[PDB]
Formats: sequence, structure tokens, C-alpha cells
Amino acid sequence: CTGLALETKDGLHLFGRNMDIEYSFNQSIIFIPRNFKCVNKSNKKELTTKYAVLGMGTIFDDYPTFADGMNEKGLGCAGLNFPVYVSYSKEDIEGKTNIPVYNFLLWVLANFSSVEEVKEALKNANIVDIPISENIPNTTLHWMISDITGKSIVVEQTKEKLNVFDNNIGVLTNSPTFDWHVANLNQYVGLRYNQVPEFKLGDQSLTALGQGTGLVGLPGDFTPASRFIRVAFLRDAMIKNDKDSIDLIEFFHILNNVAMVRGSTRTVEEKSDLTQYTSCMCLEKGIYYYNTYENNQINAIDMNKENLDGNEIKTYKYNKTLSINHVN
Amino acid sequence: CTGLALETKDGLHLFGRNMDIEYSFNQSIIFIPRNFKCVNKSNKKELTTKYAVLGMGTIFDDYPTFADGMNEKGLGCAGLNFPVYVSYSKEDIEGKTNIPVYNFLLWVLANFSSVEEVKEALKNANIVDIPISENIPNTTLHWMISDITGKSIVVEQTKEKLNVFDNNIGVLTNSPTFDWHVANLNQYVGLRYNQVPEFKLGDQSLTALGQGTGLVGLPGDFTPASRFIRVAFLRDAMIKNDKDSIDLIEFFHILNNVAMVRGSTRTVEEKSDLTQYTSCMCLEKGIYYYNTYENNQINAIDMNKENLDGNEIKTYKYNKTLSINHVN
Amino acid sequence: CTGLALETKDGLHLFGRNMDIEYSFNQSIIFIPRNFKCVNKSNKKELTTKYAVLGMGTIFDDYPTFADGMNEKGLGCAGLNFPVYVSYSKEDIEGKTNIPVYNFLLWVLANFSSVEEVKEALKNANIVDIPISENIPNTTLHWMISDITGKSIVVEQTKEKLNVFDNNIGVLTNSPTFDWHVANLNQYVGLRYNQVPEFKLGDQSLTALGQGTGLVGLPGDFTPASRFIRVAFLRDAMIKNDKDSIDLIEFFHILNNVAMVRGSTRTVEEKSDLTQYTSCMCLEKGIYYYNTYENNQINAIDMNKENLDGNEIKTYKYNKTLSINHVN
Amino acid sequence: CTGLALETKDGLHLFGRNMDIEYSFNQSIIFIPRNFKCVNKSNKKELTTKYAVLGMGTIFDDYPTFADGMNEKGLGCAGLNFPVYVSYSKEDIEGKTNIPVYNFLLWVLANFSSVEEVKEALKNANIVDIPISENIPNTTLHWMISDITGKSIVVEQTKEKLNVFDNNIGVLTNSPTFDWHVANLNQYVGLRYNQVPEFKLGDQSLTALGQGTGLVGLPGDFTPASRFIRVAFLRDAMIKNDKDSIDLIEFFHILNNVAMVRGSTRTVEEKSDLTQYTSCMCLEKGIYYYNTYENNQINAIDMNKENLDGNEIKTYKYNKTLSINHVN
Repeated sequence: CTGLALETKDGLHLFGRNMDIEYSFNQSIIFIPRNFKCVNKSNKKELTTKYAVLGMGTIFDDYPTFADGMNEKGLGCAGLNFPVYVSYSKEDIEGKTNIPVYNFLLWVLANFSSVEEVKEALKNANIVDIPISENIPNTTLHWMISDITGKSIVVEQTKEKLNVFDNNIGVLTNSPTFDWHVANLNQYVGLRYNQVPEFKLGDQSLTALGQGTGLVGLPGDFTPASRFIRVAFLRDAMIKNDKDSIDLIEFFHILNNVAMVRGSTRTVEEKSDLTQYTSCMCLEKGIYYYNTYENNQINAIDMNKENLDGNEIKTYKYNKTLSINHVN
Repeated sequence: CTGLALETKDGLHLFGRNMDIEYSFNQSIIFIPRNFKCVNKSNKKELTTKYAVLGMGTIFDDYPTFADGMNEKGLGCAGLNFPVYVSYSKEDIEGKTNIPVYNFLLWVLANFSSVEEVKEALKNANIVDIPISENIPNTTLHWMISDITGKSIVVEQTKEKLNVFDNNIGVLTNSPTFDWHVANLNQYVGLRYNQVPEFKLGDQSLTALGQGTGLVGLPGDFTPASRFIRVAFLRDAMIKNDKDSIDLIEFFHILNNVAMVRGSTRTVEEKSDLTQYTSCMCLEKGIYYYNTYENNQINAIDMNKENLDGNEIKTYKYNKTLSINHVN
Repeated sequence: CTGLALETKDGLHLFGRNMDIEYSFNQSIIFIPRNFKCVNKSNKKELTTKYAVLGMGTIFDDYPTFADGMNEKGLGCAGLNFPVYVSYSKEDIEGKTNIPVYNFLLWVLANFSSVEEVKEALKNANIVDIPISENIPNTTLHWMISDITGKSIVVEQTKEKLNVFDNNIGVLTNSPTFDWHVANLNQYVGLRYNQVPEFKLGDQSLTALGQGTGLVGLPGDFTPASRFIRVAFLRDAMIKNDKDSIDLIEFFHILNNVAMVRGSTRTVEEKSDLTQYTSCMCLEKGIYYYNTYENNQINAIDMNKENLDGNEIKTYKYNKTLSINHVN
Repeated sequence: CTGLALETKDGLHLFGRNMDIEYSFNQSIIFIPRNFKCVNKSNKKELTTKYAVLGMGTIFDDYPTFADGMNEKGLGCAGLNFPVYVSYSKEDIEGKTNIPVYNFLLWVLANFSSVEEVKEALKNANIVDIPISENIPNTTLHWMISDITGKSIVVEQTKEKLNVFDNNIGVLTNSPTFDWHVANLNQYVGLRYNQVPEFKLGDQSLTALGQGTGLVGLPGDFTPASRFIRVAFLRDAMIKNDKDSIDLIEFFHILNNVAMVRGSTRTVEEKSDLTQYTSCMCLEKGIYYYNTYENNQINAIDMNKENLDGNEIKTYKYNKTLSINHVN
């Protein structure tokens, strides 16, 4: 998975992610109106939304759970794989605000209007364990969260504490911890976006064979560490050189560079790990844009076209049928 | 630029390319019916098409010139930048079939039905450069040529001779020469598509942080050499692991990985080098598919929907306006 | 700087380091007998050695300070540059065992006989600030420490606490923190010491051009991170494949690979950063071996040839005159 | 293998090599006086030296054969492995000066006084392989040739012709061909010897963790291609930044960086590929300096201390016993 936040030329804030998995999870686009009571049947825990919510997720026994999404106030959240350095509690911890893993994303979007508000409540940070239905393998996720102010945070629970990092890079991938990746960026201070055309190697003239010589040493593989480096510098270069050109499609160009391709990232179970979908949320406008591995045309779902005071959850079918424009 | 040939799960042959430039060249989709006389006004040289032609190009003084394209027989050709090791003749060479740089692509598609037929004629093709209008020369462009048999060749003119290479890799980028890139592939025999989960480092247990550890060492920059390596192995992995899944969208996933992003590949004139468009030709079906930097939705132009015995050149506007599917 | 611990074929333990600096620090080999009172004149703080000490250091106002060294019990310690993530206290902290930076190395060797003994006292870990003479810029260092049991630790003081890590890698370099480097090792689980001779790239046969294809992707620069990776895997390969060949010279072969060469690592003050010397201590034998940038012949100083019950500090001149064997 | 030419601060020319093999070849230092008749007993071919010769080699049936060496005029030659792209003739070619593989090195040094003189004679050197005894062929070895003018050439026989390249890089390794490596150097024009201390990544300050950030992207493995890149740039940096510091030991520092270490470069027969010895010839002085994997102290054999008009071949035992300076 790769997360990304970006500000457009018109001053709008985009937030989204690549979902990188080798399987389907019965996902669909889920809309939840405000003042809507969600009740988990397996453990009888309930949640009533304060704000309307839209994003990608799935439904277990009528209970919604999200992979990423936004609310009507322009707060966004995305849950990304975090397999090694995560540690949830096996049961509730006394005195803490205990949040079940599966419910964290909805908890953020349903209750809060800004990053600053989320930050105070997370101090409170508790990604313990709790199921949802009857079974299911409750995993992990390393959190961020972004809003209309342009500020982003990353949320990671380790064995010692629930960590909340200010994210000044504007990106996230997977393991290891966020502070590891930030220090790793320092290894690449020698990268240059500008062409290096020549090098006088004593008696030998060295001339660049093509464009791109300044970035030689950029890692090309699909590990979380390498993808973090690539997206961080690609984002930086566009802001530095092309702040006034940034729009929706640029978000997709950045994430395409770190997208997984069929065949080349094989798991030990011999399945292909893919970038299954790419989402981009325009936070001010309440529009969830996404495309999929099967269909690259961007699909838009606008929450403002729904009844925010409605009484039903609405779902939209995950689009995996390629849409072509037939010109003649 | 990056060229690619691929065979689908249904046994159809795809051939296409990324066009990587920092400027516009007034390009449009050009269709030319068969038995059509093209006359260059500047030098009075004429060409009558034997086969109907479709592809991307531009028109100078009513004379068409192509960047890539296909013919009705399922022969495809693409012209890619080749700035360093190219050497055209300044005037015609005696006894040779002299082809002007700008006219090479049309010469291939208008006259021949297969790679084998092109191969025999090329034994002799002096790229003596000579304008066709005004004083705007040609390109460093090297040509990849492929057909419905699945076979591809690479054409490169050096100071010594016109080289025609059999292409068993299925890809092409830019400089240096084709034999250089093929030998460079040998440096990467240690790459693995399968996950390496652990490594016992004596008293220390090393465990993979995420998927993709087998491809560590893959170069991530946007130079011609690095892009050649990436596309060669990504193509190999999909054929080896997912031969029966290969379809149209897979072609685009491969080329997306080596696409240039705004801001990060800057020329010495401080302009952003971009992947302006990506074309994919289905050779058996006569369909030219393409998208652009601005609009990622794939557009299809089918030559079989035109009159192949027509008497007019037809053009289609280059689509650079984002096409979104509004779901609700 | 690069630190290294190794066990020989005869079961002896070697511990040493490269010193990588762009300047001289008036270094010499220093021997201190046991029961010897050292008194810092500037701050009147005193230390009486319990064990005899030998190593590289310098003397300020008759007070010895060490860069690396060993004691008569087979305990070794080396102080390596740690510029970014270090944080000493400006004055003594109440209730703690406060150790001045310049005195840490002597404190370890003078007082303790084993890693286990040092570990308990460091819990106690205090690399605060304190001068020595009157001026001088009290720097930082990230600690380890190794003994005759084969076990090593790393000692690093951050803003939060004095960290003591068990070192199962057997190596150390510089910044960032030790836990960062250990996690970074996980990126390289795909490395192979064994030759990969061929790769079937579909229709193209790829054959290795020379030996070493399994390690493609190993970083070649002279940053602390890259040197950590190289030394960790070079050490691992020799233990795995050649445990019974390990002797003195093998230690130097490993460290040579990460040694800095004149001209290629330039500071911002335009000076060349060099591997000024390489030391190797045979802990059971009480012999300090070393060579220098100027003289690669290994020099041996044996503490057992001195009077351990003596009453004088003894010094030996740093050898920077190349020693050649004239055969004829 | 790695070859290197260097000019000292006093204007003297050094020429030498690493020998990288996994076995012993009964090597010794061989001196041959001038006007000495060497006769191969197996094929009755004879050679009378015009100039006295000194270098590393072995003797088969009283016939000497060299791996590297120099003559009394200051001409040097080194034979390096060249396994893939070499092609010797199976028998003599008519009209050519046919040189047996095993005899090439001696042929150069015995007959010629300069690079220019060798160049003219090579216009024609058919490496038709033919034994000189038993059935133990020759090597993939390619030859670097250098003299007191500071000029070097590279000699490579392919299927088409005997190639003689001017060497303006000052280095050589193994396969592929010399022109491949020279073009490969162009990929690394973005390397910098000077420290890059910081990088402003938008809202995030990136600061170098240690020295060496300008060379990130330098390959660290032991393949011929990677070693070529390293030695080329390390040599360049020292000449550019430290021309007036260059002496004998600097030569060894450069070659140490590309030396193979026990355990980490394993062949398919599971043997460790090592840098068995490193030679350095001072061409003006007639001194052959060398050390070995086992003994790093430099040994000097001066041909001017021998009788150049003598009547016997003289040999010196290959030194593989560690020579330590015991200080106390």
C-alpha cells in the first residue's frame, strides 16, 4: 500500500492510496448518512455517526468496515498494511479509549472534523484487539489521517505505546515504523531532478545517454521502503517544479509509479500481489475518485448527491470492467 | 520512450509505446486508405500506399509523418528517440534504398505486410537524412517493428551500417545501442519474482518487512538503461506467471511503471519530460488504443470502421481532457 | 568508522575498527599498568585503573583518552562517530553514574572484566557532558563493547535514555541508531553468496558475465548505512562458508572493503575523509594489531611484554612510514 | 581481475592488477635476462628476448608464461580473465602474426619498448590458440598494456577481429567488451565526490547522516561491471582532488576497494573466489611490488639488482606468510 496527500493548483486537498493485496475482500463503495446507528451483532457494540461518511469497505453481518474514506467535514483516513512492528492488545486496557482494529477507520470519520481533533483523542490511541462477528483474523494497520488544512498524521501502535507522528513528507507505505522511513530519506539527499548532461572523467568525456541521470540510485523494487523513497521524491519534485499544474490526474501519475504489476511480486503462496485499486478523495468537495487494476478509468462518487440526513446505508459496485472510449 | 510487444490470453498480438517528450508536436491520429498518393511538396518525392495505415503523427504541408502506427495486415512500427549513437547520411548513397528519416515509418507500413518482408528490404536502407519541408530535421528515433507472428526486430543506423536486430526481449527504450542493453540484462540474472521471506544472518534472524524482496537491486530511475531493465523483467514475469491472464490493460500496467512523471525528469532547458501518451495496437483487429498524460481513459480507433478504399486522409483529435465516470 | 568482531579458526576472539576521519588527533598507542591513578587537571576528577589497559588514544595535560582499546581480561571497547542522534547531558544527573564523554572508553576498560559486568553498570549509562582540560569540543559516540565470550553490545545515548543493545550482527558503523541499521538489514534478504550462472528470459538466454551476480544490489558507497550492510553480509558469508579458515588477515580483508580512499569522500571543508588506521585486538592474547593509511604492514603491541604492575604510562609512536620487504 | 594505471606525485608511472581466482596456479616471480632463448618443448616454437623481463607467472616444461609483468624499457602488460566475448582461432591464420594465448604476454614484453610500438605490431595478431605443452588451454584473459608515457591500450580478440582500444579511463576488469564498460560509465555522470549535507523536501528538512552522500548509487557488488565503475571513479577522484599526494600505497587503496573477500563470492563448484594477489609495477624503476591474500606486506623485486646480461632464468617464491612488525 502507498498513501499520498497533495494540494491542487486551485488550493484543494487530495488524499488517497494504492491498495496492494493478492486477493479480493468483497469491497464496495459505502455511504453512511449522519446520525446513523451501526451495531455489531457479534459483540453488541454500537456506534452512531456524527458526520456522514463515504469510502471503500465491506459489510460483515450488516456492520460496515472501511479500508479508506472521508467525511462531510473534509477529514480523510486510510488503513495500510503494517505486518511486522504492530502490537494490538488482546483485550481492553483500563482507563483508555479502546478501539477495535476493524472499527478504527469508522471511529475517526464518524466522530471528528479535523486532524487536530483526532490528535487530542488519540492521546485515546488504542488499537487493541476485539473481533467483529464470530471469527475473522484481526490484523494490523499503521495510521496517519489528513484534512482540509493540508496537515497529515500517521498512527502506529507498537508494543510500548500508540504513536502519533506529524507527517511532513506527505506519504506512507508499510513496515517498518514511520520514523525508520523518515531517517531513510536522508540516504538520498544526493538525488537531483535536473539533468546532469556531462562529466569530465580526466581524459575521457562522459555524456548523458538520455534524460534522468540525476536520479540514478533511486531504488526500483516494490518493497515498502523503496516505494516510500520514490513517492516522497516524486511528490517533492512536482510541488517544487510544478505547483501550479497540480490537479487530479497528477495524483494518479505519482501512485502509478509505485503500483504493483501482475506477475512480478509473488507471495510464498505463489499468488500475484497487485495494486487492486487506487483511490483519491477531494476533501473539500466530498468526492471519492477511484480506478481499479481491471478498469483504469476514474470513477467518481459524490456524497453531496446523496441525502446526508438519510436512513439507509448505500453501496456502489466495485468497478472492474474496462471502460473504453470508442472514437469512431 | 519505451516500446513493448505482448501476446494476449486469446492469442492476439499487442504492440505499442510510451512517447516521452517535454513538448507537443501537433500530433493527431492519422488514417490513410490504401492506394493513396502522398506527395512531399518541398522535395517532390511521392509515395503511394499499398496498405491502409493508422497511427499517431502530424502533417507538414499536407504530407503525413508518423511517430508510431500499424497497417491492415497487422504490421506495426514505432519510432523512438536515439540521440547518441545514430548516424544518418547527409545525402543519398548510391545503389541503396535511401529512406528519409521522417518517412521511414510510413515507408514500412505502406509497403510491407510482415517483419520477414521488411527484413529483406532493409538489407540497404541508408537513413540519409533529407527534409520534406522547411528546415526541421528528424529524430534520434530508433525503430522497434513487430507483426502478427509475434516476432519483433530493432532497426538502428550507426556510422558503419544499418543494423537490424532480432528482438527476443520484446522491448526497446533509447540510447545506447540494442546490443548494449541486451548484454546489460546479464547483470540482473540474480533477480527473483518470488518472495524471499527470511535470511539467517548467523545469530540474527532477518525477516522480510514486506513483499518484493527478490527484486531488490532493480534500478528505479528514468534513464533509458534502467527503464529497459524494468520493462524486460516485468514483461518476463507476467508471461511466466500469468500467460493466461494477459489482456489489454496489462500492457498499460507494464508501461505505467516506466512512465515519466511531471516535475522529476527536468531537461537542461528546465522543462518537465513527460510520458505524453501511451499507445497499444491490436494488430489482428486493426485497433489503435491510446491514452494521454491528461486523460488516462483508453481511446480506441478501429481502421475497419473506415473505408479502406477511400480517397481522403482522416484525422482524429488527440484527446487531452480527463474523462471521468460519474457514478451517482 | 566501522567496528567488527570475529572468532578465529582456533577459537580466539578478534575485535577492532576502521577510524574514518579527515584529520590527525596526535594519536599514539597507550599502555597503562593496573593500579594506576589518572588525574584530570582541569576538573580534578580521578580514576585508578583496576586492570591494565592498551589501545589507541591521545594525552591532554598528562590525562589519557582512548579511541579504542582492550584490557588484560579480554574486554574490548571502541568509540565511533555518532553525529546526529546523540544527546549528552550538559551537567551531571542526580542519582546516576555520570561519565564524561572523553572518559567513557577508559571507564569501561579500567573497571570491568566482561560484557555482562559492563551491562549491569550501564543500567549506570550516562554519557553526559563534562570537559577534560579547559576547552575542547566534547563530541559523541555510539557504543557497543565485546569480550572473550564472543558477545558484543552497542551503547547509544539519545534524548530519552542510555540505550544498550545486544549486538548479534557483529558490526557497527555510525548514524542513525543501531535499531535502524538492524531493520535495514531486512531489505537485503534476497542477497546470495552463490553464483547465479543463468536466467531464461523467455526467448532470450541470459548468462552471467562474471562471478558475483548473487550480490547485485549491494550498495557500494561510503555512507554509514551502506558500509553497515556490506560488513554485516561479508562477515556472515565468511562464517557460513569459511569458519575454519578465519584468522588475523581475514579481519583486515573485511574492513578493507568499507575503507575510505583518498579523493572520493570529500567534506564540505574540501578535505578527504580517510580510513586513517585499522586496529584488530586479539582479546585472549592481549595483542593490539594495527596498520595505517600510510603503512599497511600490521604492527603488533603485546601488553604481556610490559610490566602490568608498572608505575608509568608507556606510549608507542603511530607508524605512518610504509614498510616494504625487499626480496632481492 | 582489476587492472589500474596511475601517475605518482613525482611523475612516475605505476601499472598493476588484482588477480581474482579460486585456485593456485603454481605462480612465482620470474626474471628473464635479455638475449635469452626460451624454447617450448611441446611444439618446438622458440623466442629470444630482446629485453629483460620481470613478472608473475609459472613454468611448464622449462617454458615460462606470464600473468602480468614489465620489461627494462618500462613497458607493462597484464592478462585478465575474459570468459564470454573472446574468440581465438583454432589454428594459425595465413598472413597474420599468430600469437598463442599463453605466449602473448611474453611476446609483448620480450619484443617491444613502448605502447606505440606494440600498437603497430598488433595491426594482425591472431590469438589462434595452440598449446605449448599437454592439453591445458589458455584464458578468457584480456590485456591492458601501459608504458612510461602514461598511455594505456586494451587488447581484445572477438569473432570478427583483434581490437585495440585506447584506454583513457586507466582501468580494466573482465567481461563484457571494453566499449561496453566505457558506455556504462555514462550512466553514472550524476555521482559527486563532494558531500551533499542537506535537502529541503518541502516541509521536511533532510540532513546527511554521515559522509559520502554524493556517491549513493555506486554499485557495491563484485561483478566485473560494478568493479569497473568503482575503480574508474575512485581513480578519477584521487587525480582530481589529490594529484600531489599520489604514491605507491594509494595504488593499493584503490584496488583494495574492488578486492574479493573469502566467503562472499562463491563459484558453482562452491569455492571462494579471492583476490589472490595485488601487483604494482613502477615502470621507470623496474620494480615489481606485490602482496597476497595471506600476506598484505608489500614485497619488492628490483630487476636492476639482477644481471640483465645473465644466462639463467631466476625465480622468487610467492610470499603467502603474514609478515608482522612486532613493536615491543
